[PDB]
Amino acid sequence: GSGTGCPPLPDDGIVFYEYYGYAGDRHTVGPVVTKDSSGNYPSPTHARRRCRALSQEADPGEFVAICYKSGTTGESHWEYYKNIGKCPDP
Repeated sequence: GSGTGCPPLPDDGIVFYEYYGYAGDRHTVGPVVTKDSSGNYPSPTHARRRCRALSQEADPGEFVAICYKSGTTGESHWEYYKNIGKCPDP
């Protein structure tokens, strides 16, 4: 890849992320995007995180980071939000 940009968001065994098409409205499930880190596709994408230790139905999916393609550099990156919460380890 060597393009970084907006990666598919890897699985780390604690959480996972999903890619949604942000369309002028939050929390809205848009069309799913394709390609991986060896693709580097920039999208104003919303990631939903769930804790593997927690059941999918327990979490209503909360967004912890957003992606945005930069008009100046042309690259895309994930933005970490402040005041984030924590889920139980076990």
